[PDB]
Amino acid sequence: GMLPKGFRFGFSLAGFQSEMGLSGKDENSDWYQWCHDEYNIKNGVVSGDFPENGAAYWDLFRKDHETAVNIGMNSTRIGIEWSRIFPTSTEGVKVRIDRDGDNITGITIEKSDLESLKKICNMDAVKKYREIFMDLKDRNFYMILNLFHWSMPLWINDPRKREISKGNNLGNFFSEKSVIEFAKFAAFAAYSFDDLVDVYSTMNEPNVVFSGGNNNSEKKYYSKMKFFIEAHARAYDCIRTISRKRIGVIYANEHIESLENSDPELVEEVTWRNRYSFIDSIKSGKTFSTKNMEENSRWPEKNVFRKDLENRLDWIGVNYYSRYVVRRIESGFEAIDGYGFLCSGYEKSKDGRVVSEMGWEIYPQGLYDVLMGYQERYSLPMMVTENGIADDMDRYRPGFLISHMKMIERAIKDGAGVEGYLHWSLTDNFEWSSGFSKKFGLLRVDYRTKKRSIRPSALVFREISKKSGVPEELEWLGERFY
Repeated sequence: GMLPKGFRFGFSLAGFQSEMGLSGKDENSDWYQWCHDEYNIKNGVVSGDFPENGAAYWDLFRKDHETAVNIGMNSTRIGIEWSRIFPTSTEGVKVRIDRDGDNITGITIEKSDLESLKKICNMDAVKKYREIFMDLKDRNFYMILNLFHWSMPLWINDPRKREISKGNNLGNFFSEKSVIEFAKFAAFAAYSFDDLVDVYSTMNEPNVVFSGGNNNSEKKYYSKMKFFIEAHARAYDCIRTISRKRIGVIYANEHIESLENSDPELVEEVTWRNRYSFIDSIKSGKTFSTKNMEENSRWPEKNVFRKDLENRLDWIGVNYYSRYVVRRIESGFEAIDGYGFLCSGYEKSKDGRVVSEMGWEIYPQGLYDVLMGYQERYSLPMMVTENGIADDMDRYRPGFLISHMKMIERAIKDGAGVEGYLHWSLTDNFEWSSGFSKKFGLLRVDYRTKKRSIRPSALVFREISKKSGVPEELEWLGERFY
Protein backbone atom coordinates (compact mmCIF):
# COMPACT_ATOMS: atom_id res chain seq x y z
CA GLY A 1 0.00 0.00 0.00
CA MET A 2 1.70 3.15 -1.27
CA LEU A 3 -1.07 5.64 -0.56
CA PRO A 4 -1.77 6.54 3.09
CA LYS A 5 -4.55 4.60 4.76
CA GLY A 6 -7.78 6.54 4.55
CA PHE A 7 -6.93 7.87 1.08
CA ARG A 8 -10.26 8.52 -0.58
CA PHE A 9 -11.22 6.72 -3.78
CA GLY A 10 -14.36 7.82 -5.57
CA PHE A 11 -16.16 9.66 -8.35
CA SER A 12 -17.34 13.17 -9.20
CA LEU A 13 -20.79 13.95 -10.57
CA ALA A 14 -22.41 17.08 -11.99
CA GLY A 15 -26.17 17.28 -11.57
CA PHE A 16 -26.86 18.69 -15.03
CA GLN A 17 -24.67 16.06 -16.68
CA SER A 18 -26.14 12.93 -15.05
CA GLU A 19 -29.51 13.58 -13.38
CA MET A 20 -32.05 13.65 -16.21
CA GLY A 21 -33.07 10.63 -18.25
CA LEU A 22 -36.27 9.29 -16.70
CA SER A 23 -38.11 11.49 -14.20
CA GLY A 24 -37.32 14.93 -12.80
CA LYS A 25 -36.77 16.87 -16.02
CA ASP A 26 -35.35 20.35 -15.39
CA GLU A 27 -35.92 22.89 -18.18
CA ASN A 28 -35.11 25.81 -15.86
CA SER A 29 -31.33 25.98 -16.42
CA ASP A 30 -29.52 28.28 -18.82
CA TRP A 31 -27.43 25.33 -20.02
CA TYR A 32 -30.58 23.33 -20.80
CA GLN A 33 -31.75 26.17 -23.04
CA TRP A 34 -28.25 26.54 -24.49
CA CYS A 35 -28.43 22.93 -25.70
CA HIS A 36 -31.93 23.37 -27.17
CA ASP A 37 -31.00 26.63 -28.92
CA GLU A 38 -31.93 26.84 -32.59
CA TYR A 39 -28.91 28.91 -33.66
CA ASN A 40 -26.50 26.86 -31.55
CA ILE A 41 -27.61 23.59 -33.14
CA LYS A 42 -27.66 24.84 -36.74
CA ASN A 43 -24.18 26.39 -36.44
CA GLY A 44 -22.51 23.48 -34.64
CA VAL A 45 -22.07 25.38 -31.37
CA VAL A 46 -23.70 22.43 -29.56
CA SER A 47 -24.14 18.79 -30.55
CA GLY A 48 -27.93 18.63 -30.78
CA ASP A 49 -28.01 16.00 -28.04
CA PHE A 50 -30.46 16.82 -25.28
CA PRO A 51 -29.69 16.62 -21.54
CA GLU A 52 -33.12 15.19 -20.68
CA ASN A 53 -32.12 11.93 -22.45
CA GLY A 54 -29.23 11.31 -20.05
CA ALA A 55 -28.01 8.78 -17.49
CA ALA A 56 -31.06 9.21 -15.21
CA TYR A 57 -29.07 9.43 -11.97
CA TRP A 58 -32.10 11.27 -10.55
CA ASP A 59 -33.78 7.85 -10.28
CA LEU A 60 -30.90 5.33 -10.50
CA PHE A 61 -28.63 6.81 -7.81
CA ARG A 62 -29.06 3.84 -5.47
CA LYS A 63 -27.94 1.48 -8.24
CA ASP A 64 -24.95 3.67 -9.10
CA HIS A 65 -23.94 4.04 -5.44
CA GLU A 66 -23.88 0.28 -4.88
CA THR A 67 -21.83 -0.19 -8.06
CA ALA A 68 -19.42 2.46 -6.76
CA VAL A 69 -19.06 0.48 -3.53
CA ASN A 70 -18.50 -2.70 -5.54
CA ILE A 71 -15.53 -1.12 -7.35
CA GLY A 72 -13.93 0.08 -4.11
CA MET A 73 -15.21 3.66 -3.85
CA ASN A 74 -15.57 5.27 -0.41
CA SER A 75 -16.08 8.94 -1.32
CA THR A 76 -17.81 11.16 -3.86
CA ARG A 77 -18.41 14.75 -4.94
CA ILE A 78 -21.99 15.50 -5.98
CA GLY A 79 -23.08 18.75 -7.61
CA ILE A 80 -26.52 20.10 -6.76
CA GLU A 81 -28.36 22.31 -9.23
CA TRP A 82 -29.34 25.89 -8.35
CA SER A 83 -32.11 25.70 -10.96
CA ARG A 84 -33.71 22.70 -9.21
CA ILE A 85 -33.71 24.01 -5.63
CA PHE A 86 -34.83 27.56 -6.56
CA PRO A 87 -36.87 27.26 -9.78
CA THR A 88 -38.19 30.79 -9.20
CA SER A 89 -36.50 33.98 -8.08
CA THR A 90 -35.33 34.52 -4.50
CA GLU A 91 -34.88 38.28 -4.99
CA GLY A 92 -37.98 38.91 -2.86
CA VAL A 93 -36.13 37.67 0.24
CA LYS A 94 -34.34 40.86 1.29
CA VAL A 95 -31.02 40.29 3.05
CA ARG A 96 -28.17 42.55 4.15
CA ILE A 97 -25.44 43.27 1.58
CA ASP A 98 -22.48 45.39 2.67
CA ARG A 99 -20.52 47.25 -0.01
CA ASP A 100 -17.29 49.27 -0.04
CA GLY A 101 -17.68 50.98 -3.39
CA ASP A 102 -17.97 48.19 -5.96
CA ASN A 103 -16.58 45.59 -3.54
CA ILE A 104 -19.23 43.22 -2.17
CA THR A 105 -17.61 42.82 1.24
CA GLY A 106 -20.41 41.05 3.11
CA ILE A 107 -23.75 39.26 2.94
CA THR A 108 -25.69 38.21 6.05
CA ILE A 109 -28.46 35.58 6.10
CA GLU A 110 -30.61 35.24 9.22
CA LYS A 111 -32.68 32.31 10.44
CA SER A 112 -35.95 33.94 9.38
CA ASP A 113 -34.45 34.45 5.91
CA LEU A 114 -33.73 30.72 5.73
CA GLU A 115 -37.37 30.02 6.60
CA SER A 116 -38.58 32.47 3.94
CA LEU A 117 -36.24 30.84 1.42
CA LYS A 118 -37.63 27.42 2.35
CA LYS A 119 -41.15 28.65 1.57
CA ILE A 120 -40.29 29.41 -2.08
CA CYS A 121 -37.82 26.57 -2.65
CA ASN A 122 -38.62 23.31 -4.45
CA MET A 123 -39.15 20.95 -1.52
CA ASP A 124 -39.26 17.99 -3.93
CA ALA A 125 -35.70 18.73 -5.06
CA VAL A 126 -34.47 19.15 -1.47
CA LYS A 127 -36.05 15.84 -0.44
CA LYS A 128 -34.57 13.97 -3.41
CA TYR A 129 -31.10 15.41 -2.78
CA ARG A 130 -31.48 14.42 0.88
CA GLU A 131 -32.45 10.93 -0.30
CA ILE A 132 -29.33 10.85 -2.47
CA PHE A 133 -27.10 12.11 0.34
CA MET A 134 -28.67 9.78 2.92
CA ASP A 135 -28.07 6.78 0.66
CA LEU A 136 -24.43 7.86 0.38
CA LYS A 137 -24.18 8.10 4.18
CA ASP A 138 -25.81 4.67 4.45
CA ARG A 139 -22.91 3.32 2.37
CA ASN A 140 -20.22 5.17 4.38
CA PHE A 141 -19.35 7.70 1.67
CA TYR A 142 -17.20 10.75 2.31
CA MET A 143 -19.43 13.36 0.66
CA ILE A 144 -18.25 16.58 -1.01
CA LEU A 145 -21.17 18.92 -1.71
CA ASN A 146 -20.47 21.15 -4.72
CA LEU A 147 -22.95 24.02 -4.92
CA PHE A 148 -22.39 25.40 -8.42
CA HIS A 149 -21.38 23.76 -11.71
CA TRP A 150 -21.69 26.29 -14.57
CA SER A 151 -25.47 26.01 -15.06
CA MET A 152 -27.66 28.75 -13.58
CA PRO A 153 -31.41 29.23 -13.14
CA LEU A 154 -33.12 30.93 -16.06
CA TRP A 155 -34.21 33.78 -13.77
CA ILE A 156 -30.50 34.35 -13.08
CA ASN A 157 -29.27 33.99 -16.68
CA ASP A 158 -31.57 33.45 -19.67
CA PRO A 159 -29.79 32.86 -23.01
CA ARG A 160 -33.10 32.88 -24.92
CA LYS A 161 -33.30 36.67 -24.54
CA ARG A 162 -29.76 37.11 -25.88
CA GLU A 163 -29.23 38.35 -29.43
CA ILE A 164 -26.42 36.85 -31.51
CA SER A 165 -25.55 40.29 -32.94
CA LYS A 166 -23.45 40.95 -29.81
CA GLY A 167 -21.58 37.63 -29.74
CA ASN A 168 -22.94 34.12 -29.15
CA ASN A 169 -22.12 33.60 -25.47
CA LEU A 170 -23.98 31.64 -22.80
CA GLY A 171 -23.47 34.47 -20.32
CA ASN A 172 -23.41 32.32 -17.18
CA PHE A 173 -21.11 34.70 -15.25
CA PHE A 174 -21.66 36.54 -11.99
CA SER A 175 -22.70 40.13 -11.35
CA GLU A 176 -23.61 41.87 -8.09
CA LYS A 177 -27.22 40.70 -8.43
CA SER A 178 -26.04 37.13 -9.03
CA VAL A 179 -23.64 37.17 -6.07
CA ILE A 180 -26.42 38.19 -3.66
CA GLU A 181 -28.78 35.41 -4.78
CA PHE A 182 -25.85 32.97 -4.81
CA ALA A 183 -25.15 33.70 -1.14
CA LYS A 184 -28.79 32.93 -0.33
CA PHE A 185 -28.48 29.69 -2.31
CA ALA A 186 -25.26 28.77 -0.51
CA ALA A 187 -26.80 29.51 2.89
CA PHE A 188 -29.95 27.54 2.10
CA ALA A 189 -28.01 24.50 0.85
CA ALA A 190 -25.99 24.39 4.07
CA TYR A 191 -29.24 24.91 5.99
CA SER A 192 -30.74 22.01 4.02
CA PHE A 193 -27.99 19.38 3.77
CA ASP A 194 -25.27 20.06 6.36
CA ASP A 195 -26.09 17.00 8.48
CA LEU A 196 -25.55 14.86 5.35
CA VAL A 197 -22.36 16.33 3.86
CA ASP A 198 -18.71 16.27 4.96
CA VAL A 199 -17.17 19.30 3.20
CA TYR A 200 -18.32 22.01 0.81
CA SER A 201 -17.15 23.27 -2.57
CA THR A 202 -18.61 26.61 -3.62
CA MET A 203 -18.16 26.07 -7.37
CA ASN A 204 -16.65 23.77 -9.98
CA GLU A 205 -14.14 25.12 -12.53
CA PRO A 206 -15.10 28.83 -12.38
CA ASN A 207 -12.15 29.66 -14.65
CA VAL A 208 -13.75 27.81 -17.56
CA VAL A 209 -16.59 30.35 -17.35
CA PHE A 210 -14.83 33.66 -16.71
CA SER A 211 -12.15 32.95 -19.34
CA GLY A 212 -14.69 33.12 -22.17
CA GLY A 213 -16.74 35.88 -23.76
CA ASN A 214 -14.08 38.51 -23.02
CA ASN A 215 -13.23 39.40 -26.66
CA ASN A 216 -9.54 38.97 -25.74
CA SER A 217 -9.91 41.92 -23.36
CA GLU A 218 -7.82 41.30 -20.26
CA LYS A 219 -9.76 44.00 -18.39
CA LYS A 220 -13.05 42.19 -19.03
CA TYR A 221 -11.33 38.99 -17.90
CA TYR A 222 -10.15 40.27 -14.51
CA SER A 223 -13.35 42.27 -13.97
CA LYS A 224 -15.54 39.23 -14.62
CA MET A 225 -13.29 37.09 -12.43
CA LYS A 226 -13.66 39.50 -9.49
CA PHE A 227 -17.36 38.62 -9.22
CA PHE A 228 -16.51 34.91 -9.09
CA ILE A 229 -14.10 35.69 -6.25
CA GLU A 230 -16.90 37.50 -4.42
CA ALA A 231 -19.37 34.74 -5.27
CA HIS A 232 -16.98 32.31 -3.59
CA ALA A 233 -16.11 34.40 -0.53
CA ARG A 234 -19.71 35.38 0.23
CA ALA A 235 -20.84 31.78 -0.25
CA TYR A 236 -18.07 30.80 2.17
CA ASP A 237 -19.22 33.25 4.85
CA CYS A 238 -22.88 32.23 4.63
CA ILE A 239 -22.02 28.52 4.84
CA ARG A 240 -19.64 29.15 7.76
CA THR A 241 -22.45 30.93 9.63
CA ILE A 242 -24.40 27.66 9.48
CA SER A 243 -21.72 24.95 9.29
CA ARG A 244 -18.44 24.26 11.07
CA LYS A 245 -17.32 22.04 8.17
CA ARG A 246 -14.60 22.90 5.68
CA ILE A 247 -15.33 24.94 2.56
CA GLY A 248 -13.17 25.00 -0.55
CA VAL A 249 -13.27 25.37 -4.33
CA ILE A 250 -12.83 23.10 -7.35
CA TYR A 251 -10.59 24.53 -10.07
CA ALA A 252 -9.68 23.57 -13.63
CA ASN A 253 -5.90 23.13 -13.84
CA GLU A 254 -4.53 23.05 -17.35
CA HIS A 255 -0.80 22.58 -16.83
CA ILE A 256 0.80 25.66 -18.39
CA GLU A 257 4.16 25.04 -20.06
CA SER A 258 6.42 26.66 -22.62
CA LEU A 259 7.84 24.84 -25.62
CA GLU A 260 10.82 22.68 -24.57
CA ASN A 261 10.89 24.69 -21.30
CA SER A 262 12.35 27.74 -23.06
CA ASP A 263 10.32 30.50 -21.33
CA PRO A 264 10.03 30.19 -17.53
CA GLU A 265 8.89 33.80 -17.02
CA LEU A 266 6.02 33.53 -19.51
CA VAL A 267 4.82 30.40 -17.70
CA GLU A 268 4.86 32.32 -14.41
CA GLU A 269 2.80 35.10 -16.01
CA VAL A 270 0.12 32.85 -17.50
CA THR A 271 0.01 30.56 -14.46
CA TRP A 272 -0.77 33.66 -12.39
CA ARG A 273 -3.37 34.94 -14.86
CA ASN A 274 -5.18 31.61 -15.19
CA ARG A 275 -4.87 30.24 -11.65
CA TYR A 276 -3.02 31.97 -8.83
CA SER A 277 -4.75 35.33 -9.32
CA PHE A 278 -7.98 33.60 -8.27
CA ILE A 279 -6.75 31.31 -5.50
CA ASP A 280 -4.58 34.04 -3.95
CA SER A 281 -7.65 36.27 -3.63
CA ILE A 282 -9.80 33.79 -1.70
CA LYS A 283 -6.96 32.21 0.33
CA SER A 284 -4.83 35.13 1.57
CA GLY A 285 -7.03 38.06 0.50
CA LYS A 286 -4.32 39.42 -1.82
CA THR A 287 -6.40 40.22 -4.90
CA PHE A 288 -6.24 42.81 -7.70
CA SER A 289 -8.16 45.90 -8.80
CA THR A 290 -9.58 46.83 -12.21
CA LYS A 291 -10.25 50.50 -11.43
CA ASN A 292 -7.05 51.75 -13.09
CA MET A 293 -6.92 49.43 -16.11
CA GLU A 294 -7.19 51.00 -19.51
CA GLU A 295 -9.07 48.82 -21.98
CA ASN A 296 -5.87 47.73 -23.75
CA SER A 297 -3.71 47.11 -20.66
CA ARG A 298 -2.65 43.54 -19.88
CA TRP A 299 -2.13 43.35 -16.10
CA PRO A 300 -4.07 44.36 -12.98
CA GLU A 301 -3.19 46.63 -10.12
CA LYS A 302 -1.73 43.89 -7.93
CA ASN A 303 -1.37 43.80 -4.14
CA VAL A 304 -4.89 44.96 -3.36
CA PHE A 305 -5.55 43.40 0.03
CA ARG A 306 -9.15 42.70 1.06
CA LYS A 307 -9.86 41.60 4.63
CA ASP A 308 -13.23 40.20 3.47
CA LEU A 309 -11.58 37.79 1.01
CA GLU A 310 -8.89 36.56 3.42
CA ASN A 311 -8.86 32.97 4.73
CA ARG A 312 -11.97 31.91 2.79
CA LEU A 313 -10.42 28.72 1.37
CA ASP A 314 -10.04 25.54 3.44
CA TRP A 315 -9.11 23.04 0.71
CA ILE A 316 -8.39 22.88 -3.02
CA GLY A 317 -10.12 20.55 -5.47
CA VAL A 318 -7.69 19.76 -8.29
CA ASN A 319 -9.14 18.92 -11.70
CA TYR A 320 -6.58 17.76 -14.25
CA TYR A 321 -6.83 16.42 -17.79
CA SER A 322 -3.99 17.74 -19.97
CA ARG A 323 -1.38 20.46 -20.41
CA TYR A 324 -1.42 23.87 -22.09
CA VAL A 325 1.68 25.03 -24.00
CA VAL A 326 1.98 28.76 -24.68
CA ARG A 327 4.22 31.18 -26.57
CA ARG A 328 4.74 34.94 -26.52
CA ILE A 329 2.59 37.44 -28.42
CA GLU A 330 2.58 41.25 -28.48
CA SER A 331 -0.79 41.06 -26.71
CA GLY A 332 0.74 38.63 -24.22
CA PHE A 333 0.50 34.95 -25.09
CA GLU A 334 -1.23 32.35 -27.24
CA ALA A 335 -1.58 28.60 -26.99
CA ILE A 336 0.13 26.21 -29.41
CA ASP A 337 -1.91 23.69 -31.37
CA GLY A 338 -0.60 20.13 -31.38
CA TYR A 339 -0.08 20.00 -27.61
CA GLY A 340 -2.41 19.47 -24.68
CA PHE A 341 -6.09 20.31 -25.17
CA LEU A 342 -5.55 21.41 -28.80
CA CYS A 343 -5.01 17.98 -30.35
CA SER A 344 -8.40 17.51 -32.04
CA GLY A 345 -7.20 16.99 -35.61
CA TYR A 346 -4.08 15.26 -34.30
CA GLU A 347 -3.27 11.54 -34.46
CA LYS A 348 -0.34 11.82 -32.06
CA SER A 349 0.69 15.01 -30.32
CA LYS A 350 3.63 16.99 -31.65
CA ASP A 351 5.48 15.33 -28.74
CA GLY A 352 4.44 11.88 -29.95
CA ARG A 353 1.90 11.26 -27.18
CA VAL A 354 -1.50 9.58 -27.27
CA VAL A 355 -4.50 11.82 -28.01
CA SER A 356 -7.89 11.15 -26.42
CA GLU A 357 -11.28 11.05 -28.14
CA MET A 358 -11.88 14.65 -27.04
CA GLY A 359 -8.69 15.59 -28.87
CA TRP A 360 -6.80 15.90 -25.57
CA GLU A 361 -3.16 14.90 -25.22
CA ILE A 362 -2.47 12.41 -22.43
CA TYR A 363 0.06 14.06 -20.11
CA PRO A 364 0.12 12.74 -16.53
CA GLN A 365 3.25 14.77 -15.73
CA GLY A 366 1.11 17.91 -15.59
CA LEU A 367 -0.87 16.53 -12.65
CA TYR A 368 2.26 16.17 -10.51
CA ASP A 369 3.44 19.63 -11.56
CA VAL A 370 0.03 21.15 -10.82
CA LEU A 371 -0.12 19.51 -7.39
CA MET A 372 3.39 20.63 -6.42
CA GLY A 373 2.73 24.24 -7.42
CA TYR A 374 -0.45 24.26 -5.33
CA GLN A 375 1.41 22.70 -2.39
CA GLU A 376 4.37 25.09 -2.57
CA ARG A 377 2.17 28.19 -2.78
CA TYR A 378 -0.61 27.38 -0.31
CA SER A 379 0.19 24.24 1.74
CA LEU A 380 -3.55 23.52 1.81
CA PRO A 381 -5.31 20.14 1.92
CA MET A 382 -5.92 18.99 -1.64
CA MET A 383 -8.17 16.51 -3.42
CA VAL A 384 -7.93 15.41 -7.04
CA THR A 385 -11.61 16.07 -7.74
CA GLU A 386 -11.59 15.25 -11.47
CA ASN A 387 -9.41 13.12 -13.74
CA GLY A 388 -10.52 11.02 -16.69
CA ILE A 389 -10.54 10.40 -20.42
CA ALA A 390 -13.06 10.07 -23.24
CA ASP A 391 -12.54 6.40 -24.12
CA ASP A 392 -15.59 4.44 -25.27
CA MET A 393 -13.76 1.15 -25.90
CA ASP A 394 -11.60 1.51 -22.75
CA ARG A 395 -8.42 1.29 -24.83
CA TYR A 396 -6.38 3.86 -22.88
CA ARG A 397 -8.31 4.43 -19.64
CA PRO A 398 -6.59 1.56 -17.73
CA GLY A 399 -3.17 3.07 -18.38
CA PHE A 400 -4.55 6.59 -18.02
CA LEU A 401 -5.75 5.70 -14.51
CA ILE A 402 -2.48 4.03 -13.51
CA SER A 403 -0.10 6.75 -14.74
CA HIS A 404 -2.04 9.61 -13.15
CA MET A 405 -2.25 7.69 -9.87
CA LYS A 406 1.53 7.19 -9.96
CA MET A 407 1.88 10.96 -10.33
CA ILE A 408 -0.26 11.46 -7.22
CA GLU A 409 1.85 8.97 -5.25
CA ARG A 410 5.00 10.86 -6.25
CA ALA A 411 3.46 14.22 -5.34
CA ILE A 412 2.48 12.90 -1.90
CA LYS A 413 5.98 11.52 -1.32
CA ASP A 414 7.33 14.92 -2.41
CA GLY A 415 5.21 16.75 0.19
CA ALA A 416 1.86 17.40 -1.53
CA GLY A 417 -1.08 16.93 0.81
CA VAL A 418 -3.39 15.00 -1.52
CA GLU A 419 -6.21 13.31 0.40
CA GLY A 420 -8.05 11.41 -2.34
CA TYR A 421 -8.84 10.81 -5.99
CA LEU A 422 -12.21 11.32 -7.69
CA HIS A 423 -12.25 9.95 -11.24
CA TRP A 424 -14.42 11.91 -13.65
CA SER A 425 -17.60 10.08 -14.69
CA LEU A 426 -18.50 6.97 -12.77
CA THR A 427 -20.89 6.51 -15.70
CA ASP A 428 -20.98 8.09 -19.13
CA ASN A 429 -22.90 11.36 -19.05
CA PHE A 430 -23.79 14.52 -20.99
CA GLU A 431 -20.52 16.22 -21.99
CA TRP A 432 -21.80 19.79 -22.39
CA SER A 433 -21.58 21.11 -25.99
CA SER A 434 -20.16 17.76 -27.15
CA GLY A 435 -23.21 15.74 -26.09
CA PHE A 436 -23.36 12.06 -25.23
CA SER A 437 -20.72 10.85 -27.70
CA LYS A 438 -17.85 11.60 -25.27
CA LYS A 439 -17.64 8.67 -22.84
CA PHE A 440 -15.72 9.48 -19.66
CA GLY A 441 -17.27 6.75 -17.55
CA LEU A 442 -15.75 3.81 -15.78
CA LEU A 443 -19.18 2.38 -16.67
CA ARG A 444 -20.74 2.58 -20.12
CA VAL A 445 -24.35 3.78 -20.41
CA ASP A 446 -27.00 2.60 -22.86
CA TYR A 447 -29.07 5.78 -23.08
CA ARG A 448 -32.12 3.91 -24.40
CA THR A 449 -32.30 1.39 -21.53
CA LYS A 450 -30.21 3.34 -18.94
CA LYS A 451 -28.29 0.12 -18.21
CA ARG A 452 -24.71 0.49 -16.97
CA SER A 453 -21.95 -1.81 -18.22
CA ILE A 454 -18.57 -2.48 -16.62
CA ARG A 455 -15.49 -1.28 -18.44
CA PRO A 456 -12.26 -3.09 -17.44
CA SER A 457 -10.98 0.23 -16.05
CA ALA A 458 -13.57 -0.04 -13.27
CA LEU A 459 -11.93 -3.31 -12.19
CA VAL A 460 -8.46 -1.75 -12.31
CA PHE A 461 -9.90 1.00 -10.10
CA ARG A 462 -11.19 -1.57 -7.59
CA GLU A 463 -7.69 -3.07 -7.44
CA ILE A 464 -6.00 0.29 -6.85
CA SER A 465 -8.42 1.01 -4.00
CA LYS A 466 -8.06 -2.54 -2.65
CA LYS A 467 -4.26 -2.18 -2.51
CA SER A 468 -4.33 1.49 -1.38
CA GLY A 469 -2.17 2.39 -4.37
CA VAL A 470 -0.84 1.06 -7.67
CA PRO A 471 0.46 -2.50 -7.17
CA GLU A 472 3.64 -3.43 -8.99
CA GLU A 473 1.80 -5.90 -11.23
CA LEU A 474 -0.37 -3.04 -12.59
CA GLU A 475 2.34 -0.39 -13.10
CA TRP A 476 3.10 -1.50 -16.67
CA LEU A 477 -0.25 -0.09 -17.82
CA GLY A 478 0.89 3.51 -17.38
CA GLU A 479 4.25 3.23 -19.14
CA ARG A 480 2.91 4.24 -22.57
CA PHE A 481 1.86 7.66 -21.28
CA TYR A 482 4.87 8.94 -19.32
